[PDB]
Amino acid sequence: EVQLVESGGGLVQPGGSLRLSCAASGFSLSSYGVTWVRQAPGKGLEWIGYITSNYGVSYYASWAKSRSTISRDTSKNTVYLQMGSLRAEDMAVYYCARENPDYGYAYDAWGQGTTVTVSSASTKGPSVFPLAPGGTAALGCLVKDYFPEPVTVSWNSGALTSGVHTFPAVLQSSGLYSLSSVVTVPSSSLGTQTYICNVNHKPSNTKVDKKVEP
Amino acid sequence: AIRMTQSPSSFSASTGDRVTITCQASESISNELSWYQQKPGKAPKLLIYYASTLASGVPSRFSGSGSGTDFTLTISSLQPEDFATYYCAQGFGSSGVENVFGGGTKVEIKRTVAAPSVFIFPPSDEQLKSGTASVVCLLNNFYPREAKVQWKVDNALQSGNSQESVTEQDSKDSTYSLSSTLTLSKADYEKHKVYACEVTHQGLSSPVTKSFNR
Amino acid sequence: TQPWQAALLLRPNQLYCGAVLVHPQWLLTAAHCRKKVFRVRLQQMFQGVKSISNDLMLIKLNRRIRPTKDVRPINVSSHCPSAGTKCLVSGQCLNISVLSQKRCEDAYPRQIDDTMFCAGDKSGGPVVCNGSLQGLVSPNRPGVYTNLCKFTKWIQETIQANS
Repeated sequence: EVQLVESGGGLVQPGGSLRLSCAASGFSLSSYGVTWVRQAPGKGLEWIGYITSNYGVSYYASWAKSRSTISRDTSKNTVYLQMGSLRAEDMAVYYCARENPDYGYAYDAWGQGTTVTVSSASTKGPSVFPLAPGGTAALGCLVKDYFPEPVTVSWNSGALTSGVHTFPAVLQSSGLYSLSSVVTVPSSSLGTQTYICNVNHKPSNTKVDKKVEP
Repeated sequence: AIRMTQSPSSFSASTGDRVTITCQASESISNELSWYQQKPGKAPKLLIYYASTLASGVPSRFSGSGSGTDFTLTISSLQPEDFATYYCAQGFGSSGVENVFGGGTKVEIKRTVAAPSVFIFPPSDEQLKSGTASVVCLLNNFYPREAKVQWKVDNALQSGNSQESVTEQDSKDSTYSLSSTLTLSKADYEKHKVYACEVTHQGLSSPVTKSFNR
Repeated sequence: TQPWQAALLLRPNQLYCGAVLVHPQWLLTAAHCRKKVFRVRLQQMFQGVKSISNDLMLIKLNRRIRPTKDVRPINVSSHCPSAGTKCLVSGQCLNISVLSQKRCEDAYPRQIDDTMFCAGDKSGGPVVCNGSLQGLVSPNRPGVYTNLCKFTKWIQETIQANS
């Protein structure tokens, strides 16, 4: 399997440094160049640059050349992005992706993306409250008082998928975020099937599991 | 100094319609052009490369055309699971480039009118022990977007106290869902007793209210 | 053919660099051919009278040659070559095809930029594509060539100031 696993995205204060890793498995950096692309909330794809496969030469976006460096550890088969003097404009999801020369260097394998938040605030984990329930029944979870984004909500540990709506978070006056996640099920499972919402807040390395029942 | 531009920024059509979106290079790039689909909350995925060859697993309703400076991506029949933003990217050269990507085109799907399944969820005990009450009105699986929810407790209009939040078009039925959260002091929650949400969708005879009282 | 091709000689038949007649009294060649002592074989045997930038070198000849069929200049194109265009490199003529610049970026140890183009298939010599000079010769790797379209003015300027 070709896979790019990213790491290193977290809460960085203004003027700080980011260091991101893109660990490649299933292919060799001496055969595939790798690119870094970033995306701010609700905005487009912004290329940062890439590193070639053979000699590991770095090419940068014009806006990124003065503050960014892209580098390669061939022994760890890992590509890195380093950036200094971080400002608000650098808050983004950061992806790495492999360039396949047979497809004219198109980006055919993407990483999962790692999120970088430029703030001076403190990390606070989520408080999770249940949203307890003719024909079809709706259940949910209210996720409140967390910073920064994202939270990942799943249901029954990735089993319950069909019919789930997780809503976009909203910044409260507190400077903390809130959202909810809901699902519809047959009302015939309400008193049989156990329904658990699983909230994973990676920035605080916190996981909360709240059983919702009638 | 290759610049890429896409048109239009937003493309709305109906299910089954033919979709055509464009991309332009400020200079010739031959056929070194790729198209990426980004579904909401996901990494981009390669759809087309060398301007017109489909990547493995891409549905045959996608096709791409052009060579030189003017390029086209086409969806022969718009399906719900095609809701995404589409980006082009040149792979001709990397030096003096600000961005390899175009600005993207968001494809939106027009469907038949669907009716909001409304639900009301009362506050949690765990939340009330903390001193803050949150009642939430769920509007599931409707279409089109706009529709108003207003809050009346003891049939008194509340204002400056409501957060509202809406998903994006669902990937298989193209509908929206929405949350309205009335947040109150648990004092005011216990003082009053009538709890009502005002719906106003252009799919309902007249406003449905879902509601409860302790 | 190749009536524009010229040889730079060192004392006395030490062949070393090629050059291309761009105007009837002007040669173009690569920068690393900057010898402060050479003779020119265009046939006619001439001497440099002016030599120039770090990418290409202009040489003004002592005599202006009357354009013939065995000796005639070649125009430097202002249209940059596009990938897919087929060209010929002489200096024994080989056929080549312009490639994307990323093929050369991915394969070369240094940075590639606009002032070059990438080309290959199966110094100081010409790369002719559509019948005009579009490049100069800078394992199984694509070649990099000087993108003459980006220099069309530096030669014009340099000619006016030595004419």
